[PDB]
Amino acid sequence: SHMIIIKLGGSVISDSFHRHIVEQIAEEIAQFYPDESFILVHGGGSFGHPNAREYKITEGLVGDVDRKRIGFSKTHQAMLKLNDLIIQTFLEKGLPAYSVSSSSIFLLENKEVVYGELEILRKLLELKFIPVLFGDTAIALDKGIDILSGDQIVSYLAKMLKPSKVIFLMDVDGIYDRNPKERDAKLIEELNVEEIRHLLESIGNKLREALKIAKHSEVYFINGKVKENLGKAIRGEKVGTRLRKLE
Amino acid sequence: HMIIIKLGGSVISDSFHRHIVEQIAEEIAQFYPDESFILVHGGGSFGHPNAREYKITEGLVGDVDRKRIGFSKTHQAMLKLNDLIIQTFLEKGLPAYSVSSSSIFLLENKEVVYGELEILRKLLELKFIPVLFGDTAIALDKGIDILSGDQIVSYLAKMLKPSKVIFLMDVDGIYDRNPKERDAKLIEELNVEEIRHLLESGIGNKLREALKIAKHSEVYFINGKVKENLGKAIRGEKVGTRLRKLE
Ligand SMILES: Nc1ncnc2c1ncn2[C@@H]1O[C@H](COP(=O)(O)OP(=O)(O)OP(=O)(O)O)[C@@H](O)[C@H]1O
Ligand SMILES: Nc1ncnc2c1ncn2[C@@H]1O[C@H](COP(=O)(O)OP(=O)(O)O)[C@@H](O)[C@H]1O
Ligand SMILES: C/C=C(\C)COP(=O)(O)O
Ligand SMILES: C/C=C(\C)COP(=O)(O)O
Repeated sequence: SHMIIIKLGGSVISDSFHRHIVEQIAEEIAQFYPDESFILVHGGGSFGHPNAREYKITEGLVGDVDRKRIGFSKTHQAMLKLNDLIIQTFLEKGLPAYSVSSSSIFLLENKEVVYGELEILRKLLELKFIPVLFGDTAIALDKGIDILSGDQIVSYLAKMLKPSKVIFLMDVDGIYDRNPKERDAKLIEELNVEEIRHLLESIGNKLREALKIAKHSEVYFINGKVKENLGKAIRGEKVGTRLRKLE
Repeated sequence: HMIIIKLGGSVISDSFHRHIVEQIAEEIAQFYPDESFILVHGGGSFGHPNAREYKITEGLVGDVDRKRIGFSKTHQAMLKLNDLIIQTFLEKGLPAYSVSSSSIFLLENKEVVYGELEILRKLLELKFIPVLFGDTAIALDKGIDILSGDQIVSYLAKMLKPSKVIFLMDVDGIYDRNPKERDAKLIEELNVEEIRHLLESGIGNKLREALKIAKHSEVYFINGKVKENLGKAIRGEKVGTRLRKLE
């Protein structure tokens, strides 16, 4: 199954669009298209988080339900705008990135995907297309509405489609000790389960979802600012933090 | 209890006629939330100039890479038009939500042979107004194709079985011949025999799809550029062309 999932962070695409960044990921992906299939998932940044926390989407369909539904739709549109920005950046570089609305195929419960539709994603990957999903608002079976993050989408896609690897693009070089902003913090080039539990005792949700994904595919945590990193993660070279498939 | 409203391409656009969209929004607001509504708006002056250029109807033939690029660009333009329509609906207080047609529907022979409607069902249950659009689509036979709103509403009528399906067109309804031709008379009560005659001698596609929708729901053909025409069509009053449910 020649397929790799790539999670674009929210801080590597915005804070304002980072066009040169997305150009770099597109240039790096063009090295393997179309022999290797690729799925991308991008989060919020100056688009999704403002409207998501302004209308209290995570609160659910409680209180003023009409305003909550209106803000639900508004946040969906605001995320579609940034998705269009990314799609145009990918199309200018010759990559046939196709937008797939996350809220149109996924249903939520306990901030997790309990219902999904993936035949369209398979048909896109088969026809040498590159699907682009996003952390979105979503319908939740428990609290009416919720915020479906990109990590949960990646987890569901890893459990179902079973990619060869999942590569997270973060602002730091990878999984560090304590906090990367500290003066002393060594990069974990080889991350395992016990280390993940150690850091979880004290990100956080990302490491939980990574522990879940490692059951199906390898996981990479690489710095998205460096262009050559992604390729090194696709070819399997030593870069950033690597969590091998569980045995 | 559910009403499927199809918005014609020559109605909403051809360029964007925002005033008539506000008019339609008020018309539906006169009934929300006593009834559930599914909107389907055509291509208009957004998806037509792209699909007619890139020849998406020809399929994945010739320059397949350029065809994929045009696929994605057409989807993005349709998303832009859908964003305009949904913002217009949101300003009127109605909670309209975007549903990408290419994310849940698969095509073969210009017809939906695979669909996903659970998210649509949950949206209708939570008092939302799902808005779909004539969109690019993955065709199982020719790779890529153009899924029109008529096929969308046909599949949705076969599946969800709404109470009635109202087509907003540039004309007052179905005429015994071309409305451009003089002495044109508007058919008040439409039946299968007149449809057979009009087909045996665009509009023909809409008649073909209405013949299939009539087995599940009552069809209306009214002028979209006239406000009250919608309400009279929802209240079952005499307006435009009326196609009773088959028996
Ligand atoms: N041990 C650690 N390893 C890695 N990052 C750490 C660690 N401790 C703290 N951090 C901080 O966690 C932050 C990671 O941000 P976060 O997990 O919220 O994701 P993001 O960039 O917002 O996007 P996304 O969730 O879409 O990937 C960084 O700013 C980093 O400094
Ligand atoms: N017998 C007829 N009755 C009414 N309109 C007709 C007839 N024959 C042709 N037309 C015209 O043909 C056009 C077909 O447009 P159509 O494909 O329905 O647009 P859309 O795809 O946006 O719904 C209509 O604008 C209509 O004016
Ligand atoms: C609108 C969705 C948001 C802000 C969450 O997505 P994430 O950044 O967790 O991928
Ligand atoms: C790009 C979508 C198209 C061309 C379909 O438009 P409709 O027939 O629904 O008006």
